[PDB]
Amino acid sequence: RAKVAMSHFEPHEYIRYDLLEKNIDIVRKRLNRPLTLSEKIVYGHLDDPANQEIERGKTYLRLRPDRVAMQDATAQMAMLQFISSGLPKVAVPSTIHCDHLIEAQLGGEKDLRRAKDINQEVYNFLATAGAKYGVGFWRPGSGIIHQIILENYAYPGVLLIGTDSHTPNGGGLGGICIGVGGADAVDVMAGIPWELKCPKVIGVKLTGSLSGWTSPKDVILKVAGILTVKGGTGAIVEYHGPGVDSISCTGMATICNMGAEIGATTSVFPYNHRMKKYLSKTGRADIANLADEFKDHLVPDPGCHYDQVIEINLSELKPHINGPFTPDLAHPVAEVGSVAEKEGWPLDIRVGLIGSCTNSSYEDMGRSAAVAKQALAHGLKCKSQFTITPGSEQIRATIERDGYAQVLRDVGGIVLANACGPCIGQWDRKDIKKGEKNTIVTSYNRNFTGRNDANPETHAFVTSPEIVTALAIAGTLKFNPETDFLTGKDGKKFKLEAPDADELPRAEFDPGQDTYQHPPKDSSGQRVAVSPTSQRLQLLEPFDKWDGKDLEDLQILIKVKGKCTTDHISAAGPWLKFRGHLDNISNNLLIGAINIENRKANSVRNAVTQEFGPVPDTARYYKQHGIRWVVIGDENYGEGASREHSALEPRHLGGRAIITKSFARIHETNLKKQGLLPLTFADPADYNKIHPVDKLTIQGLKDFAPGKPLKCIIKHPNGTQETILLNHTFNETQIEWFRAGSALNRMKELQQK
Ligand code: SF4
Ligand SMILES: [O]
Repeated sequence: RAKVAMSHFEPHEYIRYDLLEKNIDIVRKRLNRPLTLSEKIVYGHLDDPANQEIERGKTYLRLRPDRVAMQDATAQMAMLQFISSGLPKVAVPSTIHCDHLIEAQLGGEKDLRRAKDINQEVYNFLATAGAKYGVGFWRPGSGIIHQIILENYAYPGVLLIGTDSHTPNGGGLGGICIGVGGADAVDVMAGIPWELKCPKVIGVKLTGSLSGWTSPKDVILKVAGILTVKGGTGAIVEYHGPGVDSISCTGMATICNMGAEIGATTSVFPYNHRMKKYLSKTGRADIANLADEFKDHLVPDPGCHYDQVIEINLSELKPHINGPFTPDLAHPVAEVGSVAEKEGWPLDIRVGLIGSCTNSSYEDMGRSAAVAKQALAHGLKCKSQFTITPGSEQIRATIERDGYAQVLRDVGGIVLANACGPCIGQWDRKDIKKGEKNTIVTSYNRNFTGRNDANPETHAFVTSPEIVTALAIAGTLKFNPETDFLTGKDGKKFKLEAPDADELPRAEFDPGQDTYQHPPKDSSGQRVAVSPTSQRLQLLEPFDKWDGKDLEDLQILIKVKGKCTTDHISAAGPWLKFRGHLDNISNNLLIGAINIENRKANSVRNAVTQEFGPVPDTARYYKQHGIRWVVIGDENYGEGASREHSALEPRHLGGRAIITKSFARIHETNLKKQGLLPLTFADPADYNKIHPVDKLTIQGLKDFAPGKPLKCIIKHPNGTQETILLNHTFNETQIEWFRAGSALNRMKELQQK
């Protein structure tokens, strides 16, 4: 038995490939078929491999993740619910990463120093909560959670859960990394089996090879166009084929990462020599050697069946740019000029933003600087404003030394801190007035409405960072780097050649500024105090328990039309300063959702006063008057970010049930965790039989059972009524979260009482 540590920070915690193999063998003895790669790693992590019922797309798997990671905008509510379980330390290796509260304003350390003084209370809280419960802490400036995870923590066959959507990024290193809400991470840190609905598996076969301007990003921008934002729901995306071996480890992380934008449970690549070179370049040669020895369990079984198969010829794939308000509106960079002209999107690119998490590696920085260096050899600088986020302090230190940062700086770039920044709206913008219509190209992944700067006329197009650079040098959406014009002030030769770059540093990486903090061995006398008067941090008052009765005469707060992401339910940006305080953050509840009645964001009819106004105020009026309510939603309600606040905030403001045509995975788990009832129309046309005025009775809660539909009476103002049926995906574990008022109350009644 090998004793290879999980990371450089937990030398006493070994990789368990013998347990994985042990459990894969038990499960294929029961299933008697080839297993996909994701099936190998997921079923190899089952708590009961001998007795787990296993069926893709319908069974709930009780899993034992190897580690947990949180970022600081979702770590706050996850550790208040861990505090509340009153466990003295966490059960598996866990980390907090301080990357979401650093606002981009001046660049680099002006901004970082600013964020340390502005978010001192929260960073203190998380640092002393981590020292006490045994959670590793990555300080402000360390880097974006996924980038530190890929560098330090992801390895082949790991099962990692993270309180973030883009945790799937770690699949570029052959692990299964799945985003969850804080209350799931609390389960695994507390020692509870993590339950996951058995994924269906999409195979993406890659043939050929990536060439010239076409980069990793374009493979997932293509797949997202192909499959749409809803197409990966309840499935893990598995890349296979001849062309996989043409992709660097960090470009495999890029493809796995944006898979979140099709709603996939996660995405993964098979262990290969590009993962082995990346493990060795990051000081984890021993993990690559161990994985080689278990490679059979870290690739798919020959002949495994994918439920859906898509083919992408890498060699004929050419550059993409997606948007403007959904990540699945895919355009080749060549036709994006002509189609923006046609559709009424600005061709002027105000700001080009490279980096942030999907695309912030040393290869992304080398390819961006290779474009920028050419512009510079012709005495050119950017016509658009340009920002660069390094993915981690290691990448910042290594590209500084290898000179990429000075080239990016010299074409007019501002290197921002190693933090999300612009990506979740931690950006103090300035170049446009409020409501100005503008374009911005970014190498991020999401381009939801007003996500970046809190302005809706902002058309955000996502693409590769080398395309963001060249298009920032050009200033317009009608420049296609592959064919077109350059001048310089020398007057000469027009064309930007294909940005060649170094995959990894040819010397060793430079680590930089010292950013990690170990939990002390004996943490006796770590008080983690939360001020009772703090406006940033507040303890969670347990939600009420279910009174045993049905839900009669529910008022509709809002019937939502169309696309309703977690950014519509609970916006980020200025709202991240309250992510530790549920009553203050509940003031953004569904302010961005579109009301079907008037098609306005944030004005719904108050049913008592008949005055239209803000959705949070109306919810608070109903709660204070004892009027219970529901949201009626359309398709894939709760798409996007994993923030469990989307679920905590309707519960806190008096909500009882959300009834939709369908839900995104993670938000539906969170609504069940907080004691709400996520329900779906058995017939989605029934959405049209429910009008804003109608009162709803959900009946037969007293017989709430797995697989049994609930009925709903739609009581029309005029005395007619009609009964429809509502489906749910609750199992008995989850029904007992409902009955107890939340999964936290259910844990608390199990701890004696
Ligand atoms: S998507 Fe943006 S806010 Fe979410 S983790 Fe990545 S960089 Fe940070
Ligand atoms: O994210």
